[PDB]
Amino acid sequence: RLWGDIYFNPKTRKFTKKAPTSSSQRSFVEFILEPLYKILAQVVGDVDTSLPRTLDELGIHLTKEELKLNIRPLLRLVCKKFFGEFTGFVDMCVQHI
Amino acid sequence: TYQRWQFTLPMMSTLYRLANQLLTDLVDDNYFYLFDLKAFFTSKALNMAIPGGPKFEPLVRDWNEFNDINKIIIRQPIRTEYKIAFPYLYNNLPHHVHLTWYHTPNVVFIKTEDPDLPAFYFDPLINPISFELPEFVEPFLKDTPLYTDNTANGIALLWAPRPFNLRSGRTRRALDIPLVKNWYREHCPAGQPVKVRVSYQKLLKYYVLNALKHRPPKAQKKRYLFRSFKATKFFQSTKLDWVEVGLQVCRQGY
Amino acid sequence: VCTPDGIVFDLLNIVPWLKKYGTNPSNGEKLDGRSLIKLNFSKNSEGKYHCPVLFTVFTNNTHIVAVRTTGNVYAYEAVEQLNIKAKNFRDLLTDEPFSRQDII
Amino acid sequence: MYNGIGLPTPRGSGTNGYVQRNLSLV
Amino acid sequence: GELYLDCVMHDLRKMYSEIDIKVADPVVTFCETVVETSSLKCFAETPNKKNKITMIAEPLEKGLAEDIENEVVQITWNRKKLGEFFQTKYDWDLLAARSIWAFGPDATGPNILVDDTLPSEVDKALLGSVKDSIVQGFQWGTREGPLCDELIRNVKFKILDAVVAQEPLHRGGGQIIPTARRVVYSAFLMATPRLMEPYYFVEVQAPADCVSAVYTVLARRRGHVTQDAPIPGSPLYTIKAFIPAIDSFGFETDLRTHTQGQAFSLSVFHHWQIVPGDPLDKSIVIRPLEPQPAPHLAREFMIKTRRRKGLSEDVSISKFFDDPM
Amino acid sequence: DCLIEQTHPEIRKRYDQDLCYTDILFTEQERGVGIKSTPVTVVLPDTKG
Amino acid sequence: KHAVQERLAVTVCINKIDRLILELKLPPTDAYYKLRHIVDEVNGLISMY
Repeated sequence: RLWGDIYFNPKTRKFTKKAPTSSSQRSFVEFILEPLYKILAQVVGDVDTSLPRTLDELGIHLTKEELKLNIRPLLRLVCKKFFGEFTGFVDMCVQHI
Repeated sequence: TYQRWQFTLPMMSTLYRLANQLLTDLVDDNYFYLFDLKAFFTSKALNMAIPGGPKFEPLVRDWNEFNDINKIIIRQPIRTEYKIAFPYLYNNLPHHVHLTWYHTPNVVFIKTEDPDLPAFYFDPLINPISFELPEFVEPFLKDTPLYTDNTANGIALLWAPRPFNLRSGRTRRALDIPLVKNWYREHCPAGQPVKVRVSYQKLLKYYVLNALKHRPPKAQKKRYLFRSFKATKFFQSTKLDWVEVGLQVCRQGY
Repeated sequence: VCTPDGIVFDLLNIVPWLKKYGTNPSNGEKLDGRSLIKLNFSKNSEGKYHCPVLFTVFTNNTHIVAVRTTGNVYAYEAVEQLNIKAKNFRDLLTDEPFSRQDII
Repeated sequence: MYNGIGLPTPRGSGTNGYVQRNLSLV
Repeated sequence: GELYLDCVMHDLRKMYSEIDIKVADPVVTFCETVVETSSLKCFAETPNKKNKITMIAEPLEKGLAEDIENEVVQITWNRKKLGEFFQTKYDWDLLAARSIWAFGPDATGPNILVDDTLPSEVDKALLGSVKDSIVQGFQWGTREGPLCDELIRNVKFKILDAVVAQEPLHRGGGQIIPTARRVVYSAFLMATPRLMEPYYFVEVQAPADCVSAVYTVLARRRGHVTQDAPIPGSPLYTIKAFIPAIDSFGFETDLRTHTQGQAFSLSVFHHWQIVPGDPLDKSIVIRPLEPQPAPHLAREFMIKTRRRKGLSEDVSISKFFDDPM
Repeated sequence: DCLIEQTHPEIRKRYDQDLCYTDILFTEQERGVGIKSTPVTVVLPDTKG
Repeated sequence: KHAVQERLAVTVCINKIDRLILELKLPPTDAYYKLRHIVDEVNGLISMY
């Protein structure tokens, strides 16, 4: 249900192919891109203020020396801790190759 | 001791904004296509001169069929730039030649003039494109906003020139920060007079010679002259105005 | 006329030379005049030397081969492509058969 | 020495070594 | 390409040898075609003065050479299937569709060898014996090429006529093959021949303000622009063009130089095309170091290539005719 | 490079420039462009494990 | 075209998605539209060949 013109109705808790309101977000946008835009924006914009709160909310823990990295190594580190191993690639290659 | 610093990101954006008169407006490297160090090294080794670039002393200092002129199809001339770019193809004898970086993909980064726009915005420079879940689950990071006030600035610092691109570092010596090195590492602007145009070439020349001749520092037994002086009873120590000390230096030399 | 070794040169100059000196100019070794093999070079319509079968005009760069028994001269391409591949050893202009020793 | 024209060094030539293209070519 | 050969020269000088190696300037390979059908019948007769072959030459249909190359049609097929293909796509005659002997130079080469002698075709008890001999001659001719010792592209040779000598020992096979390549060359030269040079396909991406400069650079190099387009969702445009391969040397260097590193291009081989001239025009004066006008490129390429291989100076349309003296 | 990093625990990127692990030539490292194809053989897990 | 004609299975990976967020700075909906455009154009190229 996470691609295409499907949408989400949060009162029904169910995926509709018709948009619940006029101003609504597709499922891919609301479940995949939106947290991705929020992860990268909290990292590059708010490493000092509110990256600790966001890393708590995702469950990721970083040491004190890791938070002292510059933005590009820090972002690579946070995304390695969030996405983990590249199993989606391996699934894609197992199922279809 | 003043040896290490670490700054927050509003500090870095304020400093980056206040320093922009001295800084470059390039985001990627492709501006220096045949104007990088490696091009200048190759050019020096082949005794050829890129039109804006420095000129050096040459490094190297029969009837034949292979060189004959009846066999040549002169379609375009071979410029000197081509011989810098593909040095093994267009040169007989390339000695001490460096291969240059081929290409880096274009940074399509979009500057924001006005802060009242959202951070994530479709700029008019961009060409237009054209089963049940539990009640507890939500999208990840549903509480947090998409962007803050700091977001456009924080993205702006990713594509900034050094030392702006960092959060922390070691303090540097004041003299060791030239502040104009980037101005002569670019092309001389158009329409400038001859003396200024030549000036640019000489500054690049010295830049290329320091980069060639560099060998890494020899690990030696350091000695400290002033610590030896302060260990004696003959040297006392104090705190003075710079002008006061300067006057003393002038008087003592006399 | 050609020597068996492969040196080609004119009759009118060699014959008095053999009478005066028993030998051949190219080498120290002496050569009996009978051993000289006559060579025949075909002409184009314009008058240049060509390979009789391939019609290629002879140049200082072309590869030129003669058959000892018959004396005709072909571009090495024709001899190769025809005789070394197709395992006949007949001459191309005449059916005279030649052995591989003869090719020079 | 750009485009295979000019002195490899102007030093000891007695001149500055400035080179321009011939304007009277046809 | 330039980058490819730069890497090859790097390896050849530094790792696979220790040698100083001189390199010539780059040049391209050419091909040879005709634009017309041959004005005369072209006959050639063997040494044993009895067997005589006559051909003509004519230019193929335009999708067809591509079709043989892409291998949508194959010699492998049985004859009726082959006939069906030609009939179905190129409005081709049935008698013509029966007539196809092979393709040249290789099994999938863009040339066709065609029979066109119906009343003596019932000499197939004999002419079939000189099938393979003739076909080797065809292949050898279409690999060599009289005009510039290069491949012949996109032509069809028709045997109008045959006279054979019914003793197998008398004709042999070693004498039909050179006679075959000599008719091939005569038929080629009598149809008015042309040279073909490769054309590269070039895709550039650039900012908007540099696009005009791309138009400039191509214009100095006989290139022209197929398509000019923005890229959806990016601030960059894409220009697509064709350029001859001989004009491509240093093309990307000049393109990045004239646009401050912003334009970048990649070039790849796309198709063959006709060099603008009559290659056999003896009136044409070629001074040795100047560039040439567009009227006489073909002459100047042909001539210079024959020097470079070391071939003969001169070719005339009657070169391979048999001598009536 | 990402995959190798994941599989080999001690081989890491240098924080500022990337290792191009699979470019193993001094020419590809200087010139910045892939020239020659390079094989890797690794063992990877899926979502199941 | 070359992979299809050499008879192989094809799977696609759309790399460098940070360029959408950290360079072009597109709103997430327009990121969706651009990704959808790319997957459509690959489908069109395959159905051509």
